[PDB]
Amino acid sequence: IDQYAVFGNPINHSKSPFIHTLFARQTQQSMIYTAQCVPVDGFTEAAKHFFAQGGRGCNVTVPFKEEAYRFADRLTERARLAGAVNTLKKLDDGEILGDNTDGEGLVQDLLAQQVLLKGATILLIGAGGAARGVLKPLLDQQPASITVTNRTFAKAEQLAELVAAYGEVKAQAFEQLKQSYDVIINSTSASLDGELPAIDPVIFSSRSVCYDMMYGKGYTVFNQWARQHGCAQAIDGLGMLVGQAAESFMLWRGLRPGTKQILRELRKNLEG
Amino acid sequence: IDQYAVFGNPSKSPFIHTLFARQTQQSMIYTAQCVPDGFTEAAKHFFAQGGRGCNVTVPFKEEAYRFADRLTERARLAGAVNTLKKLDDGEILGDNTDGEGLVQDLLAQQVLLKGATILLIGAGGAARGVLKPLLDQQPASITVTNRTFAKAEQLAELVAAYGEVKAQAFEQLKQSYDVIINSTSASLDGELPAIDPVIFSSRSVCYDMMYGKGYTVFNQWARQHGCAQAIDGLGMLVGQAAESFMLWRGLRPGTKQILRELRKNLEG
Ligand SMILES: NC(=O)C1=CN([C@@H]2O[C@H](COP(=O)(O)OP(=O)(O)OC[C@H]3O[C@@H](n4cnc5c(N)ncnc54)[C@H](OP(=O)(O)O)[C@@H]3O)[C@@H](O)[C@H]2O)C=CC1
Repeated sequence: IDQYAVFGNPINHSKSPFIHTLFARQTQQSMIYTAQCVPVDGFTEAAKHFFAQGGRGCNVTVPFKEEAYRFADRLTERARLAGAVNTLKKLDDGEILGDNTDGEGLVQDLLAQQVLLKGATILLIGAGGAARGVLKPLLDQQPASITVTNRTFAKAEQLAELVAAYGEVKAQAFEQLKQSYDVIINSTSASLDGELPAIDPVIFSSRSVCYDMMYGKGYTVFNQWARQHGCAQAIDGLGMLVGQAAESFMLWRGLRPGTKQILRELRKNLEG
Repeated sequence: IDQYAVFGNPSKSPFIHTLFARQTQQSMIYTAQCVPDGFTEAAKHFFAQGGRGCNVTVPFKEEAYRFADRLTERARLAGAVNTLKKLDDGEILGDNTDGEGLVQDLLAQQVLLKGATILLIGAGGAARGVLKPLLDQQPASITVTNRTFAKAEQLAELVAAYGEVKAQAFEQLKQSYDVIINSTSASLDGELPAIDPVIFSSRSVCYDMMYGKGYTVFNQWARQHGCAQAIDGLGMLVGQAAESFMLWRGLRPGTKQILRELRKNLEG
């Protein structure tokens, strides 16, 4: 029985165990997955011992994604550009492969919502770690372009440079934005009372698809705002979560499981 | 879904309980939580959010003992708690399953404890936690020995009323026993307790709370004097886990399957 787990601190709000337990039951795999809380500076050592007792792979959440990045012998290209790792896997030869499934998780979620990125104009709001981790996979879907935006133009351009070798990626400050986009993806954080960054509503259109990485009961404040100006379809990041997990499950084992059932289940509990 | 966990500073419990979960088709999740502040705080919060029970690793077993609203006979005697359970009335029950795990492992290995002569090497927390359960099996006698005699004598007088129990220093041990149980740490430092191997006989059953790949240091030593059967503590670990699982779910899970899986992980 292969062992898998999720290392982080804290782990109280981790859906991974619940998620991967259901995938294993749907695809009947001889595996176990558990949540292991680890001391702020004990990930490296905690990780070493894990692969010793028969650990085949594991997810890494805050705040060990960067430390895991260094811990991995070889990193996938998507992980290299991401600068962080959320999925480790001990290969057959012995070494440990680092990877990041954020991007693909987003892409597979979009496809599930019947959103095609082929030849589309994409607007990525924000340029932090979340935004960084989704670029490459978005580009691979071959869109017309991807525009990265932040309040400060500086941080937006740097990010666009890093992935310039995979597609058409532009950068612009929020005050510059003056056109609509086919698909808007928000990676920024909003306050608990619903205050969003100062972005001109020109970005939205009647045919625009809006995807917000945040999720919760009903619609997110960002999606509600998109709908006030025309948004044709609003989606939250709950699918992305189930997606990225699904991608890790595929990586270790070799079969992508059905999220439909799981995503639905996670949402009922979320709405409860 | 019912939430369970294990609190500790550094475990196999999550793996172990998750398998019991599968086997018994129990809708529950078992996680490994960090211990900041203190256990008491983490614990209050844990049950305050819906947790139904948890395991406690060293050195929080004594603090878990105080955290419990009501203790079980075996927990009170052991002086420590490795298992906490929230009852239907909101009260938190504290119990200690280490001794029952040892006993069941021994019985599973076809070892007769009733009317047997036993030598318990050590007088720390591990020894104290297994005395009551051993005494309930009605052995002819239990000899508590420890490097520092005083502590062995104090432990023997503490449970004198529950059965035939006497203490002796290592130097005094000059006779063989039916069952020899090693509860000391000596092995961690790669050392053996200063005891004359005469204690081992060809009929002797040696049980070491320690476990690992191959035979333990203490058991290799027992084998150097023709013991009848040398056993490690892996069965104790799986056994204490199972008792806690029964305490929380009302059903008892199978230990063979799990014990064999863990054994495979140890052997490379
Ligand atoms: N395998 C593993 O990784 C794990 C194993 N365990 C088990 O749990 C138990 C926890 O120990 P616990 O009893 O609570 O610890 P304590 O410190 O409370 O007691 C240890 C006892 O062992 C005796 N002892 C220790 N070292 C020596 C030595 N070199 N020579 C002779 N006697 C010695 C001590 O005698 P004195 O009173 O004279 O000092 C003491 O009575 C251990 O026995 C261990 O087997 C626990 C966690 C991990």
